[PDB]
Amino acid sequence: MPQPKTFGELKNLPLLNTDKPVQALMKIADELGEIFKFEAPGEVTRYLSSQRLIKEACDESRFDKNLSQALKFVRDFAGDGLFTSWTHEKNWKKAHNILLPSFSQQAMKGYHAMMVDIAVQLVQKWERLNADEHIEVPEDMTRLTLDTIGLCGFNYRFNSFYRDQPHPFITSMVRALDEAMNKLDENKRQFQEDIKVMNDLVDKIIADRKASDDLLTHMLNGKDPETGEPLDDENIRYQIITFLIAGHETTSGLLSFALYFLVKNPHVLQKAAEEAARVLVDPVPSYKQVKQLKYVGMVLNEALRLWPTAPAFSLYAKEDTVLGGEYPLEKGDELMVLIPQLHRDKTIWGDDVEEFRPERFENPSAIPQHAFKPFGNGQRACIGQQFALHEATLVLGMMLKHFDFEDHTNYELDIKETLTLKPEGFVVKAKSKKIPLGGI
Ligand code: HEM
Repeated sequence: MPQPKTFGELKNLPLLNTDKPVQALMKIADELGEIFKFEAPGEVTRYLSSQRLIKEACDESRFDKNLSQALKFVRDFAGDGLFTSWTHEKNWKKAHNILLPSFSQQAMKGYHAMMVDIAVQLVQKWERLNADEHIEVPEDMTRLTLDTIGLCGFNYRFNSFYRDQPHPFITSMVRALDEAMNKLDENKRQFQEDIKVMNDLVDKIIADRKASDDLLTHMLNGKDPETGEPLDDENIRYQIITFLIAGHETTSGLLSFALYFLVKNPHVLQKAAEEAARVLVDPVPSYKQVKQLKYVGMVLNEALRLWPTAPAFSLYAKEDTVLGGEYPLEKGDELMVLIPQLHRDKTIWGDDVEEFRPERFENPSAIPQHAFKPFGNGQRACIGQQFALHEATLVLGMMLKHFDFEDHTNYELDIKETLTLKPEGFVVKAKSKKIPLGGI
């Protein structure tokens, strides 16, 4: 098995000593191929890049989700919520069983009005810009997703479009997330009561609810079919914090990368815009109209192919096994799935992997199993997938309906890395088509 440069007792660690470790890992994957070993003090893992090896890794009888160091740091505030819990923890299966149906495609009909509420606020903000102004894309997309998850999650309004200093909860959460990633002594005091700012607000809202079909309502009314137990108030709080953590920046990034790819590819933009104009015939889009935005959905999947915004997930071997008939693994050995490399597997996608061509997704069932995994794998895959895609499709569709866009700076893609991926600095100008935008 190949391995990049080691640095004594530092091992490969110094190689991640950069702002952009995943893109660095992609270059290593370019050099070393489909699998390479990567070591740090106390650690070892194997990065997989090919559909061939990744399909085996996705076999749930053989491998299960691993809590990476990043997830263990996030667990200090996300607790035993779905995202940061072991599959074998009682609370994982319990919250999973309870929440699954509330995250189905069917369930999206119930969140649609609230999603529309925030989407309309975004579009009006842009309708109301003067000629001398431009849009900060990922910044506005993050306002949108945070507010949407807050509203659909626990019927709470962060009112991010009424501020440029975020609601104190957002500031604390963002601070906490950033601290947890930087760990990979005043920081410690700040971390502790950012945690406290988060728990305080969420606990309060839960307590107030005690004395509407959103999520929180589902969680207060849910019983796990296996045990017959409901979730306790502490876990509910962790789940709420979890939806925000896992959902806000992944989804914001997707919207940002899609708009980036659209303005860099005017022919696709025009085709996407034509669909939006034909489909979204009402001042407020309906749930069914969003489902008819087929090409918009393809644009989104092709953005996730090139830059999956949660670009790596970790697995461990349940038992001794041999990977791909050539790499023996022991129980507990770790693997990392490098999603952006998987999505550039020429043997699956053809040689033009770097090109933005949404038409690749014209026939989704033509895509081999485990070739496309922006939402992770199996029972530990993203529970928010339908929610994320419905939000992004609704919002992108509305953007395309209501504005023409100008890449006025000729933006140079600069991909910032945290827990997630984002096109940092991406800005555009939006000229309104002056089309009625209505009462929800
Ligand atoms: C485009 C947007 C999104 C992407 C690309 C994404 C990606 C992912 C990935 C890759 C995982 C697996 C992590 C791992 O295996 O360690 C995951 C898990 C999860 N995500 Fe998403 N996510 C997105 C949006 C959302 C949203 C909007 C929500 C909630 C509203 C959400 C909630 C969760 C939860 C609760 C888990 C843990 C599920 C479990 O293990 O039971 N995500 N996500």
